[PDB]
Amino acid sequence: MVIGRVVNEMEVGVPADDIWAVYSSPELPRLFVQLMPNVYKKIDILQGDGTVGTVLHIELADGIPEPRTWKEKFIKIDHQHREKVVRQIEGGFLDMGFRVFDVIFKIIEKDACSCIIRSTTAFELDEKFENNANLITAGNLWGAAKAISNYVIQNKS
Amino acid sequence: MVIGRVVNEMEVGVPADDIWAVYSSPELPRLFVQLMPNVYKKIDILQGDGTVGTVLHIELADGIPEPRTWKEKFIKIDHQHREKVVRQIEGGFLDMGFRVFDVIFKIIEKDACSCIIRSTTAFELDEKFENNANLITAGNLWGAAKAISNYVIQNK
Repeated sequence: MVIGRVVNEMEVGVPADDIWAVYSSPELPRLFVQLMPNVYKKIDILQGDGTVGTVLHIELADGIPEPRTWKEKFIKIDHQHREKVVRQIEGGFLDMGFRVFDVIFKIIEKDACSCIIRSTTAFELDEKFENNANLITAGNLWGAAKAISNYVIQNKS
Repeated sequence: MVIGRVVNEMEVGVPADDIWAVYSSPELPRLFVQLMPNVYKKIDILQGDGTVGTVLHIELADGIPEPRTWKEKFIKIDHQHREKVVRQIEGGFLDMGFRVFDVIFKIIEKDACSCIIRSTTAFELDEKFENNANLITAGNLWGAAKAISNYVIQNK
């Protein structure tokens, strides 16, 4: 099997708690559609109150390369460590040879007034489909870090 | 800056020493061209004997996306930890907003007869070129892992 991860890190000049408050917020499914229309077309909440166990249905914008639709589940929201794990559970990359497809957001304290958004995409991929690993790029989830940090910064202004 | 890395891991049923012996070998530049001509068209040794400080000039095969040419340098060959670090020093991704562009091969012993090839591509990228992060994909260097593992396995 192909075991793989991509990671990017964004430094943000606000405290970690202020960024984690939004990444962990159950309102995030709405903010993705609201703030990133070129990425997220429609997100439905299928089950749950926004805490662990919540299931979403994702539809990406027209013309974005496949996969554009899937169901995902919030499987970890660790407030201690400011780490959120979201796992695809139906469709999406699971129909393209991936046996596991996780996205992990970790908000790292840099100092009292700045933090790092670490966005990890981690997967296990059938070797018969190894070329699909090239669909996963080091820029994955950077746009979301940019949109969420911008939302927090400008609202403080 | 964009701080970023991609990593893939291949399990291989031979001892770590046998895989590290080839990844760390100064013959590796020749094996890349010999075994993967669809990727590496030409690799010249510009300076050095294969140890730390050795500089190579890479030309990728036609049809591979830009950037196709660069110079790189072996900046670490850690035999104790089985880790090799190769840094681009001219051209390559340095012409596309990347300020640091490293490739790291680490051979991880699992048990006496099996290991993991961990191939990491790690970079720092200017945010004016932040979209160029999408040029770096999770499959990077997987083909080299296939070629070297096969070379070691079949030769045993």
